[PDB]
Amino acid sequence: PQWDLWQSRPRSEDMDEALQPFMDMPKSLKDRRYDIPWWANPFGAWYLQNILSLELLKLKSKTNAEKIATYRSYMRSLASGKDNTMSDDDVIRNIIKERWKTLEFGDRNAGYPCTFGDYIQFLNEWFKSLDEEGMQRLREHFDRRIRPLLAVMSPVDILWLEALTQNSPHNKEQLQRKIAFQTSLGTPEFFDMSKRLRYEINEDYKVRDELGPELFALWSKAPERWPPERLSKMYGLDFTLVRKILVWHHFKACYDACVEPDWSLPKRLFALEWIRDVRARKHGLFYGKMRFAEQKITFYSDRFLFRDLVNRREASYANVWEMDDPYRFLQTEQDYEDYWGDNYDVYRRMFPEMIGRTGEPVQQYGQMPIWAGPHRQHANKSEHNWMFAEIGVNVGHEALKKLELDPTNEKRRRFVIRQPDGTLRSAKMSEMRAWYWKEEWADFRFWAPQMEWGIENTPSQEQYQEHVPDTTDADFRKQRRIQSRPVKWFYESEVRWPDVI
Amino acid sequence: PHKSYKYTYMPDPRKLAPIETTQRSEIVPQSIRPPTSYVPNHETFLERA
Amino acid sequence: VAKLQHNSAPTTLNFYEKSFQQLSDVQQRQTGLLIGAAVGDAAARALDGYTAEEVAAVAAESGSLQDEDEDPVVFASVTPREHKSGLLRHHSYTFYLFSQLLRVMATSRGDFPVQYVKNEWVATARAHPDCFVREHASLLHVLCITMQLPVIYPWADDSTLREYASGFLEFLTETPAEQAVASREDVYAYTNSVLGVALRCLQSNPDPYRNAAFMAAPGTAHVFPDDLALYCPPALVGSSHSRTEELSETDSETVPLFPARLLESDVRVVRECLVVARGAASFAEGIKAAIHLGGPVCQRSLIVGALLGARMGVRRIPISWLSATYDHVPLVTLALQVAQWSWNPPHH
Amino acid sequence: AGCRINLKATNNPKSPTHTVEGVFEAVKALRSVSEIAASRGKVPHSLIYNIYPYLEEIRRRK
Amino acid sequence: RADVDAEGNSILEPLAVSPTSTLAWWEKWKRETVSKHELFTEEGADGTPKGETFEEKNEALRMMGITSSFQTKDLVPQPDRQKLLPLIRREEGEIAGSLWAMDGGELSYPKDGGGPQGWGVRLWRERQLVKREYQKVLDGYRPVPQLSTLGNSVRTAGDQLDIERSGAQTPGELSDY
Amino acid sequence: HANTQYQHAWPLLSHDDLGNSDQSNNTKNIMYSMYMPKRNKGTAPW
Amino acid sequence: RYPVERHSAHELRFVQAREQLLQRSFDLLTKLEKHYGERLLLDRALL
Amino acid sequence: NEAEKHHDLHMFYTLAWWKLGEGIFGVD
Amino acid sequence: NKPLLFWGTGVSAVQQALRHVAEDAERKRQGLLLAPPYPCAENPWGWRLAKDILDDN
Amino acid sequence: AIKRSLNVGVVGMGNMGVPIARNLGFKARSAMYLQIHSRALSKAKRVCDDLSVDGATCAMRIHDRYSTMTKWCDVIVLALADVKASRHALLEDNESLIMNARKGQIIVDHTTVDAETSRECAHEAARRGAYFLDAPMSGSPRACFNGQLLLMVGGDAETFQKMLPIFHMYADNVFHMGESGSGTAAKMISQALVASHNAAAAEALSMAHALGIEDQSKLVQVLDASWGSSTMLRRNAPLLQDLIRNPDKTPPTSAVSVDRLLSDLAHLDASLPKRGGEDEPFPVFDAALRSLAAASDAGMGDRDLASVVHYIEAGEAELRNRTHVPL
Repeated sequence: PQWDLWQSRPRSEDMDEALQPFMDMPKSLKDRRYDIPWWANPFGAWYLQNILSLELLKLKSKTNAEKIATYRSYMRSLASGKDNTMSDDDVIRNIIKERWKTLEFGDRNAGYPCTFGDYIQFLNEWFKSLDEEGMQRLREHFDRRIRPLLAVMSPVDILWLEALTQNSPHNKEQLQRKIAFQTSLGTPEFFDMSKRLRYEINEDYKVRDELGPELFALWSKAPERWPPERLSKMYGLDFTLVRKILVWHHFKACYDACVEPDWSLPKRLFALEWIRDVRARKHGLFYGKMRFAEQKITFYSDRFLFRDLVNRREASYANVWEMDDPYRFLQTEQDYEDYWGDNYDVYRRMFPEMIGRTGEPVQQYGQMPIWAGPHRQHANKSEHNWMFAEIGVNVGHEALKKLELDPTNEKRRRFVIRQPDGTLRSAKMSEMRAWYWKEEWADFRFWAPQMEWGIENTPSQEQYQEHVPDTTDADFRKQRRIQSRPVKWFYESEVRWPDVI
Repeated sequence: PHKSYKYTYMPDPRKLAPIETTQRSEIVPQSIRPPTSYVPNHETFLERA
Repeated sequence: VAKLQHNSAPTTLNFYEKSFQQLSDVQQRQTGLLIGAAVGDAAARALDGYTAEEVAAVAAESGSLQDEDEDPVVFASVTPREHKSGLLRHHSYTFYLFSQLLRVMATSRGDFPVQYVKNEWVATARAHPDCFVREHASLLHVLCITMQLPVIYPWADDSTLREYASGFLEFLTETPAEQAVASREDVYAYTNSVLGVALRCLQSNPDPYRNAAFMAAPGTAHVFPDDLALYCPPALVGSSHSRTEELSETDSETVPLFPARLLESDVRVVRECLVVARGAASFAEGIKAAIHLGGPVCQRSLIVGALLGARMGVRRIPISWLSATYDHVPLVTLALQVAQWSWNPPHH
Repeated sequence: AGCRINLKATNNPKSPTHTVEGVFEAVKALRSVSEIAASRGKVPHSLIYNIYPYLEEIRRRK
Repeated sequence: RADVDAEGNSILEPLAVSPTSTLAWWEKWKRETVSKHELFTEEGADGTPKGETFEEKNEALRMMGITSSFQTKDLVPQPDRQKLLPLIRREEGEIAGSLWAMDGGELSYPKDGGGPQGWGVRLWRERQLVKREYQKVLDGYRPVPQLSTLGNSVRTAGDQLDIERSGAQTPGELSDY
Repeated sequence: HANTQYQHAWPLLSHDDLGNSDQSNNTKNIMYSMYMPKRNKGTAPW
Repeated sequence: RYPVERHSAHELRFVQAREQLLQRSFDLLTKLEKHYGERLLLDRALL
Repeated sequence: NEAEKHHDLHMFYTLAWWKLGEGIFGVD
Repeated sequence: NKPLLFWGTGVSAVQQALRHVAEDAERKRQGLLLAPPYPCAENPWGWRLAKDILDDN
Repeated sequence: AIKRSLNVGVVGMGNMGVPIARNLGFKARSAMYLQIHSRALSKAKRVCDDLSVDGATCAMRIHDRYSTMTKWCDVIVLALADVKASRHALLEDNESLIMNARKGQIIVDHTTVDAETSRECAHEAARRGAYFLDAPMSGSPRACFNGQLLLMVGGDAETFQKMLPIFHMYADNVFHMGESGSGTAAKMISQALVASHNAAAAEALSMAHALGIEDQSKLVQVLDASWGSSTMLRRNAPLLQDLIRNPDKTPPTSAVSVDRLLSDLAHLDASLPKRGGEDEPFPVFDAALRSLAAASDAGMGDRDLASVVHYIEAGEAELRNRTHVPL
């Protein structure tokens, strides 16, 4: 059915205790405990009678005026006619404040509303009745309110507060007798710092749980119109903090809705950070960070290096995101999920620069004819992929990996893969690059289509023709063309269509 | 551990990439020639060998 | 996101399904032109030669749909009325020549003269004499052959593409004997206009049909849709003078025999293909509309599907149809090679 | 920094006073980059940094 | 068919999430709000998309059905003005602790046992930092703080009475009164 | 047979075992290449 | 199912496989009856 | 190995904070 | 969403107290003790039941 | 009503619960969120840590409360040791899964239970609006690791069809027996056959030793060739031969224990219909029961089932004494 705070849901008996003394409480006295409603405890009854009733009074009912008349009369008796103009809600708040302050712990039937043991039991059961969200809210309340007081108050002050809570006459007398205990109490002038500390904590919490929904709505509606960088710039927040808030909001929504969180979101918001920082760590081994990816010459050493770097930075994104131009190769949601989920590491380590794809298309070759006929067609099938890569004098140069793996190269390195069914196919980009020395860097800024052209950049035909390529001078080009073009004309020995009448 | 990362220990994606297998019997079966007159039984076959 | 593994569902539906993602946008459109042309030709081969009412009768007869099967008109299982030997069972003679030209282009790695494919084309013509006379020197045939020429350099302007395709069209319209085939200039002009349409489709121009109508060859207003025919340039007085010179022969007893299908009928078919491609929102529905029109459904699809592929890339082509294509593996390999080598030819 | 001490030449190599005196003398005999640049007439930053405009600082003013 | 695949077999389907959940609210808001293309017709004056200014942001949120509580730039909390919390975070640790918690995790709190990394030592170090800040306040490098609830409860009865009857917010205002 | 070899992965924006972080200037960060042995007999993964 | 297979064609393939299985089952039961000397082809109502 | 249950955080609520905070438990 | 009544909220407590009083009668038959009152090794907090005049030994 | 992955939970990290969770984690290619419940959170931590180190393809979440387990999991599978724990987890606890079940949840308990318990669980699930299946698992934990288990599912046919892709991750032979409780009945029949065949194999090897056959492999070969083959005999031939040869040896422990077998047979007897004052006269079943009870009355209840060979005559002597008491 419906379970809430008013009607406590039935919980399991084997639940662990929340407070420390109940963990050491003996089992017999644990079994002695009854199963009672929350208000059956004297502290719960006191709360329901004093504070919860006044909280309910603000709701629309019939006895509201009847009780408000009495409370207003009491307030007028307290403060002459000044409090007549005070609002009814203000009067209720004042009464609640006074009843909270005048609360005392002592003998149950001697005037005190409830005992310290009853208060401890109520606190323990109230903590037990909380779920994960309840405990999270409890910790939030602790951080908002109690933590500044603890940070600003001395252990002597805490012990004095404990003595006040227990309200033991002899123990209070013993604590007050000590001269050092009298002199070690804190000063209100120093305790005033707790106000500013609490304000700062509440300011951070307000940032989180009030600017999270707004930033989340803006970034979910129009991520390209409101990127995290723009949101941080316009709201004065930290650029990293905005993304952290978005991630936290989405993950908390998933967790409190009992849905598996979108694990791709931290990758999509910290793509650069994910590649840079997230690593697998061994036990007992201390690790370091590479300040620079390689040993290179700085761009300040030469005037041309400086110009090259500034031009590349101009052509480069400051912060690349999921919707930007380099990620336009993820047409459908299948591509989107595949790229951003469980394979982003390999997908980003495949190629350093960001290109309009992740690899190269795979095309399959044709099998050489086998004159043995069907007596040998089976022999090229096996249980494994047989991968072959060309080596030789002209192949295997690490410094020429890009030019050797360029598909538009007539002397491209030749790779073949025989599948377990005999199919001869080409190799993927990662498969081709696996044969060279590994490159373990990435580029998240430079995007080639944004390069400058026209101003200061104009490739000229004169520079290329300075080599003077002449077909009558060198005929290797004609030889390669002859090699490429078909040769079936040689068996016909002007080409003309057949004549049939 | 972190409550925000799947695969808290961060294994390599190639580690979680699956493995497929195909037995050679699917590629080609094994036929058994019945004994002939020269080798009617396995004792005779072993004696000949 | 993910579903529980059961019934051993294959990871990929085709060899190149995930390979098509590894192309740029323009490369995807380039490969899509050829692959969509092939898919349309293979899908319309079953009902080749059928009429509009025969196609309607087939669709009505196969009216038992299970909500997942393809349209009965596409890849129909009707009994063959032709019974070709080895390759024209799944495609046409026009697509045979188209595939030969594609293979020559792939092996040439860039632009190439027509002499590289003359011998292959004449060998195919000798191997299939009936098809040669049936579909030689016709507008549909030459257009379906030359549709793939702009794939060599999609950024080329109309003048360069027409100049390059003139050599191919001369040999395509060259009769063996001195038959004196007429309207060669008309066939050239109509082919140039449609090639402009295809070039703008490759370039992803806004309203490629409208802009090709604007920049069409003079005297070719009858091939574009009637709403776009106003933008076409008017007929040339030189074309009128050529028509007068042709009429000055005054030889009614002499009738050309190689152009079996009339040029006007070819223009009507190409106009229907252009309107279908313009008004088609998807490759599947465009192919269905092309085949529902009857007649030369093979060439109709070879035009419409090629235009649709040039418009919306490879990935919009149904992968099931691509797998159903008979020679999809070699066709896609050649298309990928052409797309890769078009942007950096070895010779220049 | 890196410090190397050799007290072999001394009569008693195991002399902590010798060690500390040598280290302090080496520290005393050290000139800072600011002092070196002031003595030479150069900018201190144009002595330990690899920036190409600094190349003009090692030429003669002409 | 939600629970039937291509072959026709019945497949498992996740149970419906709570309609009152914030995740469901976000899903419905995304599905029902106006598309991102109709928020602004004309773009910014200088090559940039609209929505960076607070007026445009408020207009967009209104079109999406959300009333922005941070109407003005100054209404943003601006956590860069904090003088005490950053020092604690820099030296000791996360004073908040449960500010970033997904589900019972990522908690920045001292250990239960105690010892050198316990609540007592943590509070002692935090109080030492607060004492340093109060020393700065006394030396005049920082403004005198206002009157707190704890400070008022600590003060003598006469001080509390006059503070309540004067409405003073600062010890300076109390001195003036 | 318990897990005694693997450890939880480094979270985002985390600090190094030596306090090094890729935030603002690298001056607070300290290079450590000079503490490694001068020559390795083989090839380290890094 | 093949990439372009129709539902009716798949049903026809199932029918052909069913006929082949029925014939092979009849042959196998004939062989087993010969082997055992028993009577296995009892329900002879599928002819 | 053992998860920190942070049960010492709950012990601070057993101190009658209403005496000094003047009813901080409620909404404020 | 429901009345917070008082007169219908004492069901299980009566049964638990009946079990307790029956066990306490058997305990008085046997001279048993429930738990050490003073803070001991197994009860460092010294948990003890409150004395009740109405309750009988 | 959003698009997500199935929340699949496993309750009970006993001996058979760990292989099931490991199989789900290994073979779930990120198609499910794996919730793992444990009475002590340390066990759940250990299981999830071991799965993560070995390499798991699906995210995991630990639980120690049935309320959280119910609020999270879309499908729940319980693999417990005895019937009392299953009954407490399903009906008796304040946060009992079946009593607090949500309309649409599917709860499958692989623990062997009694017919009355299965009937009441199914009735409560139907009243709550959820779906319940009783699928008593068959096989050793090594067989569950190999995935070649045996499941006899009784309940909703549509629910069985929907749950098939999850069963196949740790069981290859899954049989939808029929309505609710049919799996429990089939498990009872299988256990009775197992006990009877174990007793028969023990007696056969005892008489083999008496006659003089001094090899057990050469006997099991001809037994498998003939019509006397039995799975229990094939499994227990060497251990029974060794125990007969040396009575001083104490039979080892195993996952299938004498106490558990006796408990299952007691559930079968309780669910067995009566013919009035007298029970059903099953001679072989009664002899097996008496021999197993005599074996368990010697502190051997937690050992292997082969211990019955040492107490065949103990059970016979006990029966003779009980029959002579009224004679």
